[PDB]
Amino acid sequence: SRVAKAPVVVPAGVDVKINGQVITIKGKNGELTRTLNDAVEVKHADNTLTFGPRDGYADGWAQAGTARALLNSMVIGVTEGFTKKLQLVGVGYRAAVKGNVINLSLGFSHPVDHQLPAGITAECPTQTEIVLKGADKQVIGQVAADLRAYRRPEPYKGKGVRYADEVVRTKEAKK
Amino acid sequence: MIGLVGKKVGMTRIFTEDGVSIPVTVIEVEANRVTQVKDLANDGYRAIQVTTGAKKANRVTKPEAGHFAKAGVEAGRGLWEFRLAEGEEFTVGQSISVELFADVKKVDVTGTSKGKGFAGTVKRWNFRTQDATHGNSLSHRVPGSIGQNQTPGKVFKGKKMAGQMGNERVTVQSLDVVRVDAERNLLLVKGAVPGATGSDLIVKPAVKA
Amino acid sequence: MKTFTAKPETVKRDWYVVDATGKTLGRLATELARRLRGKHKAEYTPHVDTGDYIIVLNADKVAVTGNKRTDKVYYHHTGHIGGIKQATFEEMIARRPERVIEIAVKGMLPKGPLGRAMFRKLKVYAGNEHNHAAQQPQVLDI
Amino acid sequence: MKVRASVKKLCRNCKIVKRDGVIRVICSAEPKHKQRQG
RNA sequence: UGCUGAAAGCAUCUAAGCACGAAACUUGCCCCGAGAUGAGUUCUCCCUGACCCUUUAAGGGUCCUGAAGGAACGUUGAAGA
RNA sequence: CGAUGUCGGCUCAUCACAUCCUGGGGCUGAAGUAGGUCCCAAGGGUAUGGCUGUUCGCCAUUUAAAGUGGUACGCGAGCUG
RNA sequence: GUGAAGAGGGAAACAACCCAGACCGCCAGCUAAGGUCCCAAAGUCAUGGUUAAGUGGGAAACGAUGUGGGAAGGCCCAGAC
Ligand SMILES: [Mg+2]
Ligand SMILES: [Mg+2]
Ligand SMILES: [Mg+2]
Ligand SMILES: [Mg+2]
Ligand SMILES: [Mg+2]
Ligand SMILES: [Mg+2]
Ligand SMILES: [Mg+2]
Ligand SMILES: [Mg+2]
Ligand SMILES: [Mg+2]
Ligand SMILES: [Mg+2]
Ligand SMILES: [Mg+2]
Ligand SMILES: [Mg+2]
Ligand SMILES: [Mg+2]
Ligand SMILES: [Mg+2]
Ligand SMILES: [Mg+2]
Ligand SMILES: [Mg+2]
Ligand SMILES: [Mg+2]
Ligand SMILES: [Mg+2]
Ligand SMILES: [Mg+2]
Ligand SMILES: [Mg+2]
Ligand SMILES: [Mg+2]
Ligand SMILES: [Mg+2]
Ligand SMILES: [Mg+2]
Ligand SMILES: [Mg+2]
Ligand SMILES: [Mg+2]
Ligand SMILES: [Mg+2]
Ligand SMILES: [Mg+2]
Ligand SMILES: [Mg+2]
Ligand SMILES: [Mg+2]
Ligand SMILES: [Mg+2]
Ligand SMILES: [Mg+2]
Ligand SMILES: [Zn+2]
Repeated sequence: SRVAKAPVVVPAGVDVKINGQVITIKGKNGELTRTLNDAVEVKHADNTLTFGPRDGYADGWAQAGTARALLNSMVIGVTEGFTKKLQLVGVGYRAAVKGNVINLSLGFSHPVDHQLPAGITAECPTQTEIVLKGADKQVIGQVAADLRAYRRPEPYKGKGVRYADEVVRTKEAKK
Repeated sequence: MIGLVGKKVGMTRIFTEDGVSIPVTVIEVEANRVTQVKDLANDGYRAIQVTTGAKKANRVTKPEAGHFAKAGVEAGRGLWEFRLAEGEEFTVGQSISVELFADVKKVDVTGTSKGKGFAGTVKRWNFRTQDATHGNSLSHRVPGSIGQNQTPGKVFKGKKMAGQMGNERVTVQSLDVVRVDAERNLLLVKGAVPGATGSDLIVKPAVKA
Repeated sequence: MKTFTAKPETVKRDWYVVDATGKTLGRLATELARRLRGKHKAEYTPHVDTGDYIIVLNADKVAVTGNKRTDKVYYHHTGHIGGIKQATFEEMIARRPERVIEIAVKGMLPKGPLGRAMFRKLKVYAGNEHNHAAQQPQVLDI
Repeated sequence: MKVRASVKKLCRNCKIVKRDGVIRVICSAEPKHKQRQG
């Protein structure tokens, strides 16, 4: 609807291949491919992609607006990339990087190693900080949720893996 | 991995240096000789068919002796068949010795148990006897009740009753192999395997590790 | 005169190949049970099998509407007292996909020795191929 | 998770959402407010 | 429990799409199991004679032949009413 | 009512889930340990004795737990009386 | 009013419900209730809508931005939400 009516302008250095409902968007950070819903009509007006409800479908503007915000994020992913920051709160909590295997040390009796996916590159500036970059927004958010899932932050001291931007609402242990 | 066909020789004990007596079951394993290699193109699965022992020439039948004669191997007392894993193959007239188990540590031994005959539910299903006194009329080892009243006019399937006990295929798992004596064709496993003395055994490497 | 009846010796039967890709299960199956029964023939006789042999292929690509792919349940009972079993549509498709067509047609056929003889003519295949080229089967579009 | 037949907004931060055929109350402020109609 | 994400310019685990998730479920382990009449598969072995018939057909009969194998009998069994 | 043997115990059980244990979670007036509460879950498991005809109950000592019910208040052509 | 003392068809089966009152025979026709994808006779009829719950094909107080239709209202290109 109001999101779908606003067309998405493709910049320079962003290659667009239309194939039915499948759209491949290349760029200087990688290529991304997504098959759209059949209810969505997509067309490239030489500087913008437009997104309209294909007729005979109920969620017309809903699927068009989802395909809009998706290809907007695919464009920004292939020309800038996304960067999700995580921080570690707690004594003895740390992280180390071996290529694409983050070696977490989260106060367990066993080492935590997490294999990174394909288009995701990580880096620890500090032991208590993880900065991960990549193209796909769903993937960087999934990997950050998975790394948070090892030590979801305790509400009594904020201890555990948190997002670098989220707020952690604490709680006092009364008696 | 494949197994080998042996025979239960009996039980004995291995005194260690440390003063431990290990109760072992001696399994002689003669040269298992292959008679047929089965594959996916003809048979739908990958396996070998082996034979062991000897047999009387007047008693081995012309179909069976032609089946051994095609492989070009001496007639044995039976034919068993072992499924093959991948990357594992054997030729037809190949002999397989007990050195196959030279570096295994646990085996599973499959045998035919002893025949207890027609057994009651006390022996077979470990039912409790009823009272031997206090009034019991002819009902000391009977199974008692077998159902319920009219709701399922019927006894359920698999109700534990008397019948044939034993004389059937059982497999004991994770037996520690003690000694592999290739020179006199033996295999000493810890503990008691099924079967009577002199019966055929199937020793396979342990799948549960 | 007397009303004509078909005779099992003089009756002729034909062979048909049906592709089951994308077709609705029950709307396919009632036409299969119609042509196995023989209700498309003027020589129909209730007590005589006058239907045609039907080969159904691509049985794993049959379609159902709604959420029935994850919500249609095939119960059965093993005879033993706890022995109620249960499989969904997509589980039956993964395990043995021929049973879905077989069950729908067996439910749409008559019950008895003749209905079992009508079911013996249904020959389903998950794939797109069959060994019955020797019977020169014609195609049928349903 | 309170599980009730009657689910209601309890504060300004409650949001009624229907996830998979189930009416659910979620609250960003108070975790006590999260509800599930059953 | 989430990720991305609109419908509903925000928000939202869901509507499209994706991920995790229990002694339950299907497997994996053990046993029976092709009367699975939908009666399956593989391997091997055995038999390669003459003639009459009328109602001529998946027909009936004569003589010669008697295979592979089995069964029976006997000695029996840690198999067994 | 020209007969459907009616308590309790014993022996065999079997199903439900409104789950006692074990399993997975949410909230906590949840620091941890230990708990409270609700949701999912029926795979397996789920005391011995004293008294009493007892079921029950009380008591003693255990146990991960000593589940709640249906089954002609399961089961006398199975026993007891 | 029916059954009793009344058959037939339908309601899966179903004395008392719905249609309808069996003199006999017919390998004739029209209809009732109820029905017309297959079991199982007859529309996969036509036109226009609704539902996404297998609702249909079991149930309440109550709860909810499910969705369709209608009538009105108050903010608003002096710029609303
Ligand atoms: Mg014996
Ligand atoms: Mg006793
Ligand atoms: Mg007496
Ligand atoms: Mg006695
Ligand atoms: Mg009955
Ligand atoms: Mg009938
Ligand atoms: Mg989202
Ligand atoms: Mg959004
Ligand atoms: Mg998973
Ligand atoms: Mg366990
Ligand atoms: Mg009486
Ligand atoms: Mg009587
Ligand atoms: Mg809890
Ligand atoms: Mg429950
Ligand atoms: Mg239980
Ligand atoms: Mg299981
Ligand atoms: Mg007691
Ligand atoms: Mg005493
Ligand atoms: Mg019961
Ligand atoms: Mg009662
Ligand atoms: Mg009773
Ligand atoms: Mg009785
Ligand atoms: Mg009694
Ligand atoms: Mg009786
Ligand atoms: Mg009547
Ligand atoms: Mg009737
Ligand atoms: Mg009537
Ligand atoms: Mg009825
Ligand atoms: Mg008419
Ligand atoms: Mg009418
Ligand atoms: Mg019809
Ligand atoms: Zn709230």
